[PDB]
Amino acid sequence: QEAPEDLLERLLGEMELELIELRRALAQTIATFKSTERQRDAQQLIAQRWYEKAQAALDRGNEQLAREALGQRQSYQSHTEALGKSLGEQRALVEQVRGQLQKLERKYLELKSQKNLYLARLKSAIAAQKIEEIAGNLDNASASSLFERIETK
Amino acid sequence: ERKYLELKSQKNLYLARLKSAIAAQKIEEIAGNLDNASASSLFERIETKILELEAERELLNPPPSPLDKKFEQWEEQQAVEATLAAMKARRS
Amino acid sequence: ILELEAERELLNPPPSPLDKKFEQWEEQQAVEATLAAMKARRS
Amino acid sequence: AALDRGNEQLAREALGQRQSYQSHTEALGKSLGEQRALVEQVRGQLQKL
Amino acid sequence: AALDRGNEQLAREALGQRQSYQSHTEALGKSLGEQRALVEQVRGQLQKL
Repeated sequence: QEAPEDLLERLLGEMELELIELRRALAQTIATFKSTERQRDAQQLIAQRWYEKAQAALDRGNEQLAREALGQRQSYQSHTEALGKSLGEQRALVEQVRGQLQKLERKYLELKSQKNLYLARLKSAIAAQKIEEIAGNLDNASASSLFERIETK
Repeated sequence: ERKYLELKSQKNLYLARLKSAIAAQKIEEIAGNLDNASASSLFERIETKILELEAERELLNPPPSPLDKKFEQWEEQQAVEATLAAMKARRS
Repeated sequence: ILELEAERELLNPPPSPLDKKFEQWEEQQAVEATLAAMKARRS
Repeated sequence: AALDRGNEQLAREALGQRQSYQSHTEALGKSLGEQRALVEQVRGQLQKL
Repeated sequence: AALDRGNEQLAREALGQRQSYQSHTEALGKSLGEQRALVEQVRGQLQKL
């Protein structure tokens, strides 16, 4: 393997490439939600416009005109009722995924936090043994033997 | 026409969950490594290497025994007190 | 346009209905409390 | 001079505008105080050097 | 200033938000203390060397 500390950088780098991928993907979900929201608003306005004439049709006793008008309205209502309900469910998906995203960000940053604090102990360890490696030589008849052999000389 | 447009409507809304799913597992794929002794093993193996190296120093430089810790600690108290015994008496 | 505006919404989270309530609440006392001093200082 | 003579609604609108300036005022003023510690200590760092 | 004047429900929501920051605060604060022992001992390791 590579120096897995380098992988810890690139592997977190992969998350950086994919964290934005989730970031862009989530935005696409929101775009559809609002776009679908408008279609509901437009339909009810037409239904309201039909109502605005049903707000004046049965007046003066033209009931049969109102019956035909309201009959047309139900089509828009049936479109309105069906379209409106689909919007509500999508909210749970966008809300939870943002919570999924928000939870991940702290985990990634918190995960990255321990990277530097923990990597230091590795650097300390290599020096700790290596500094004591040849340091241990000059005592206890290893290079103290060089201190002692020439004393014997 | 409504069926086609309505059918096309779910295309984008539904396709998003696929893109979310691939990231969801993949982001948690290597994320799950660094915990639970997968790449936390990289977090732990080198901790064991840290344990490996520190033990080397302990053997090569034997730790002061609880005796010599007692010997050194004992003499300190008299050393401070005896020195302070002179000070509490010299310039009382 | 919907695509780009959503990007701003995510990158700059909208003030929640809570902080809209918090900010709106403090404004009324802020105006009233300041005007409370004015309706009393130079009544 | 606005609420004088009983023009309260004018004062309410005026004071409402003021808070914007105050909010600018309150935020701006605090940032000044902290910068003093930096300039004071660095001069001490310089003077000591 | 929230529960003042009797707006308790506002305070409940506010304090509920605070606990999240507190939970972040409590967890973050403890991690700092342990790191002190490592830096202190290693300096002693360095100084002795």
